[PDB]
Amino acid sequence: SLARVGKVRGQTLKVAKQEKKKKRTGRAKRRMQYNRRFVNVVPTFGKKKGPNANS
Amino acid sequence: SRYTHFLTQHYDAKPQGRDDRYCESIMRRRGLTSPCKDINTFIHGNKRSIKAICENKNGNPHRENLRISKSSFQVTTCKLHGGSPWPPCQYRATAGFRNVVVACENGLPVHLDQSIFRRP
Amino acid sequence: MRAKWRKKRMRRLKRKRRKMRQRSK
Amino acid sequence: GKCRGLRTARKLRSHRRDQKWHDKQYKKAHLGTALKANPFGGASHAKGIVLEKVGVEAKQPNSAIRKCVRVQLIKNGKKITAFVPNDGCLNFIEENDEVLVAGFGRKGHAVGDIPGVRFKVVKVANVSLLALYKGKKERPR
Amino acid sequence: PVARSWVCRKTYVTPRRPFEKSRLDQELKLIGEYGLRNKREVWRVKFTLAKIRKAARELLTLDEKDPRRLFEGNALLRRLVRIGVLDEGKMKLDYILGLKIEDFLERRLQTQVFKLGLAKSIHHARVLIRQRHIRVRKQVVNIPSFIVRLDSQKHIDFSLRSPYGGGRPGRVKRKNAKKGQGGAG
RNA sequence: ACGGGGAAUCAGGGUUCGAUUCCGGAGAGGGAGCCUGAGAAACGGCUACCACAUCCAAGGAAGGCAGCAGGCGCGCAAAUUACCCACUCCCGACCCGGGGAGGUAGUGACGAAAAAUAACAAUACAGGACUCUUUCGAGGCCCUGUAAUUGGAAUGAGUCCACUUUAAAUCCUUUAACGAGGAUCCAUUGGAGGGCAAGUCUGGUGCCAGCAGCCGCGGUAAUUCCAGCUCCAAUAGCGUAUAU
RNA sequence: GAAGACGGUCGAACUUGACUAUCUAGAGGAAGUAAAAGUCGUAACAAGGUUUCCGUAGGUGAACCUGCGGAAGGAUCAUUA
RNA sequence: CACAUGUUCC
Repeated sequence: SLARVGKVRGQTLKVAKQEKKKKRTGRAKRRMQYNRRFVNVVPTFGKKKGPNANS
Repeated sequence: SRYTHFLTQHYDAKPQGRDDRYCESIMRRRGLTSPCKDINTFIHGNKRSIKAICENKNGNPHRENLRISKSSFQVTTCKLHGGSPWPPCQYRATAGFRNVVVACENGLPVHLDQSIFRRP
Repeated sequence: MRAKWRKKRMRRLKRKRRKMRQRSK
Repeated sequence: GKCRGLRTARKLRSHRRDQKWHDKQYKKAHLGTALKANPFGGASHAKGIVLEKVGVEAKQPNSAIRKCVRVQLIKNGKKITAFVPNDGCLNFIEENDEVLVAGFGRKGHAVGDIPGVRFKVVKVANVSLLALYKGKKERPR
Repeated sequence: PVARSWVCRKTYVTPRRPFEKSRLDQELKLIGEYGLRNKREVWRVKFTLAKIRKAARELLTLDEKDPRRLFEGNALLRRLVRIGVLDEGKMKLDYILGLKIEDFLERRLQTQVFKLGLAKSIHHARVLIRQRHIRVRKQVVNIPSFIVRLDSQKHIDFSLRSPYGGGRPGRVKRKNAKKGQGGAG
């Protein structure tokens, strides 16, 4: 059967992409990245947290 | 389409096993366990005698459009037990030698209602 | 399957593919 | 090498010319018979007319109905089973419409889940199937 | 037959492994400390280091006293000392191998604006290059990748036409003044 | 399969490419034959046959863009029927005439070089070196970071003149005027199970739709589908196909 | 000194015939591979229930069987004056 | 002396 085409894409409930502050492009994108990779980290014993990690 | 649907949901040539496992294995080989269907029956034998049920060759008439088999065959009634209609589906078997009550259309069985005994 | 009769079936079928061909030529 | 004479450069050239034929990846490109069975003929893409939308079933327990397309080539006249790439894009492609079919990426081999197909559609009627799935470009009716 | 160049050379080389952690960190330490704009100019400076190091390596394979090694060796060491990369006290062809990637990174003009102390930040230093606010030897340079030589080090200063130098005050002060007297009557 | 110089890739060795601006060969629908001239088997020169094809008063006559453009066709695949001999040079009886050779613009994410999409300070806050204090805390002689918090300071996209540029222009560079606080003048493209940098997020989906190069995921609590949030790599580029 | 003719030569092309290259229709026969989990029966894997295998012949629904000669990749590297 | 076969989402 080819009647079940696009089954999920129609029935996946919409979520309006909410407005959020745009990230600073260019070299400043690397200026902010370099900050939270070297200069703000504290020595914390325990396993290293992933950049998106949440449980 | 309706005829082969009967031969999938109600027919199996040689029933290898006859036990509770065999009811639990024939029912996911056909696609009948998604979701697990409550009870189902499967006939054994040759098809020409199953085809003989639509007329008075080996068939007597029974309520609107249904027909009893004159001579009996072997059947297997598998009952799903367990309050979850989602897999893993747990069935219990029943062997026997019973008649069939099929509702055939255009000469071809499509729906088997009951498997009865002859007369008490 | 043995590698011996799989050679034999490939010899009786081979003699057929010639014998059906020679009469046509 | 095995023969290490001072003037055996001919024998050393013929072998890497002869035994080079026993290389499978070499013999495919240095013999045009593979280019004969190639429906494209050495091209990156090809255009054709769709005539039907096939459903080809999977093989392994990753079993599902893959939505494919039987395309008829409009430069050589062959008939090819393409594949509608994205999810639920079979409604975008219409019947008897020109399509840009391409290789799948494995270059002449059935690619895992889908049997006997090497070909996917990238465009329809000069419109990409990425833009249709993203909705940035629609079919003008 | 049309008279034009058709000569192209790519100034950078992308690395072989694109997704390893070790190389990812080192270049991040080089962007943030030196105010770079992408990872490309990291390998671009790493490419011109691979040109000079290879040109130094093959000179060692030529034996000593060879005029070609004597000329092209001394020709190469002539330019390395004139741009503030190698000191006079280490003028020899063996030292080019020990020359590292951060060594050219001092001689970017952008670092020299944060070295001479006329920029609040190394990242503020690039904007003084971008806004045509600094000049070198009475020549303004709108490009941070200018490789300053050892000689013009004392000639780095503000441009002649600059509010932060000896030039006209900018647009923000000319806008904060028009309401500074237009609001006072 | 036009050859060669050469191009792409590479430790070393090679493998592949070279229709494509330089030299040389070969040919102007297909073959054949010739005139003239120092030099041609010439085709923006003729004479046949063959194919295609134009106008007619039907008797005839004429054609050769694998030249610059341009049109159809073929296609996966490729620009304007533009300006000018000023530069480059060539030709002639020649300072002058001529040259779609050539030069100049136009289309142009083939491709290459450079390079924007912000900068600072104060405060509220997390935090690091010092002394007091067995801790709490503290000032900060010294910082690091964040926070539609506030504050001015500085620019170029662009509007825009003038010169300049040039044969005449255009653009680049120069100069005046304006020109950003969410500098809303708003950067995407691919991924987030492993290979491979990057959530056991949330809901929908339930071996379905689909994903994924490979291994593999989906059968109702999906780390792999679909959405949003977050995150990762590269950054005006990136994915995909195919060639090597 | 033209038209033209005679001869000679180069010689396109056309009719016909032979040779060769490529691609393609074909009743029908015969394989291959794949999709299912169909029918028949166990050949192989344990001495796989007659040890397996190789060449060669003949036969049999199907695997396969049997003859003859090998081989160990065998269940013996050995069994005695 | 005979003794064939297999159902598998996990």
